[PDB]
Amino acid sequence: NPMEAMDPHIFYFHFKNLRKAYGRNESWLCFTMEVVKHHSPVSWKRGVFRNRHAERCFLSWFADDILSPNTNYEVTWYTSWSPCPECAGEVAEFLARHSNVNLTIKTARLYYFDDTDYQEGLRSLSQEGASVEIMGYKDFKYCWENFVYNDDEPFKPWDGLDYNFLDLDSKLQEILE
Repeated sequence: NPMEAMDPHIFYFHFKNLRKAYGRNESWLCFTMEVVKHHSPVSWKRGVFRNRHAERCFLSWFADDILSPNTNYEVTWYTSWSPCPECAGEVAEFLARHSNVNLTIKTARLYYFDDTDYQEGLRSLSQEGASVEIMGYKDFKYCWENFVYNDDEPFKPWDGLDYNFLDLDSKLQEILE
């Protein structure tokens, strides 16, 4: 159900943190996962989901095909959009019930509206132990190298990538603090 990588034009189109990209209705989710079964070697998985929100696609695949007893999980998501209010509520409840799953979420953009419900979704996710962060240069470069058919070309950042990170990280710390 998860793709191995996305097309380079699709990456630059959906993971931009500029205002133009706020019209993008699709939500892309790249993930890395360390699977840590007790007294076994660690195994790794990675892949890509697109929106059933991309979040629900990941959790449905995770729960049905991956989750197993006596196993801890270290999961990182790289998302084009931050989780919508309902999205965030599902993930928050999932994590409350699976303490063996640890989740870090890095997002390219926050939300289309600065609604109270979206803020509370993130706070609630953060409350249940998820780490919520904005994607910076290093995270976009990681995704380019690992989740995109980059064809061996270096990542080329877009104008304003770093300025917009500062603005988003500022907004996010005000939500979470």
